[PDB]
Amino acid sequence: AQSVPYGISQIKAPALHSQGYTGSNVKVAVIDSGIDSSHPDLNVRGGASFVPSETNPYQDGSSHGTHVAGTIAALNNSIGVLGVAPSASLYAVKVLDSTGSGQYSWIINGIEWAISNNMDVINMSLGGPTGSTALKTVVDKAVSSGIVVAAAAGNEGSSGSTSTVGYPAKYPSTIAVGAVNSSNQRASFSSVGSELDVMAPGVSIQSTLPGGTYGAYNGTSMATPHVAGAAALILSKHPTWTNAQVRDRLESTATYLGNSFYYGKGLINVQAAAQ
Ligand SMILES: [Ca+2]
Ligand SMILES: [Ca+2]
Repeated sequence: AQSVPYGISQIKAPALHSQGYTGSNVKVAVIDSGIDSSHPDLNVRGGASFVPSETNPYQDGSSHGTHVAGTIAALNNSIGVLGVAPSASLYAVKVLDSTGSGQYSWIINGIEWAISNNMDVINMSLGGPTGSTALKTVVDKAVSSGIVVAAAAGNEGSSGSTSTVGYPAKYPSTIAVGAVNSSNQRASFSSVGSELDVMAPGVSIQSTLPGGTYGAYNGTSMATPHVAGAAALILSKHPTWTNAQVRDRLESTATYLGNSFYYGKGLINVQAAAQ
């Protein structure tokens, strides 16, 4: 039996599926710890590793690259879960090792690979309190080149009036994604700040795990792939739209949930975004 995780429904992805749009031909780079390319509920088209200690992008010792991949594009079939964009072309761009850690140089090499391989969408469920000019440059380059880049806002909660949004989410060029629960309340851990753009389900998100299993995780790192996946859905329905159009629709049609410091434009609604 296949389950549809609550988050997939919450963002209204099934509406697109019902229209015959599932992310076909859209190239999504999962810039993370790799993807277990053998998972029965995943199909991985290509990729590359930039982690010195881990040469194979199709093995995932962290679990998170595989989990993120499943939220984006877990296959529509009789098993497991269902991705926001179940027909999307997944690429495993390994820049984090099995500890979920990576150097900015590795991450940068991964973004460079995504650009030179003409990805349509980048998912970066990764963040730190700081970044670097070289990181900003390549991120901005990916976006100016035409790629939709979604990045996790961070799990640093609130701190009075100061931003707790991490990088690369902090860069204006990326879509910074915060986490709500199934009630549309911001999760207590969700980072806040003027850099916040949209929200997506990020509490107990069920997805694929290496080895052919499934499990749930909390975090903005799990909210982000809903937005990456939504971008792919939108592109499959509207192949001629630029990344700027895609982002504008996602933000402009979001469901208002509260003050933007905490919720950005609110919850993505891919049905409205792709209308
Ligand atoms: Ca499935
Ligand atoms: Ca941003």
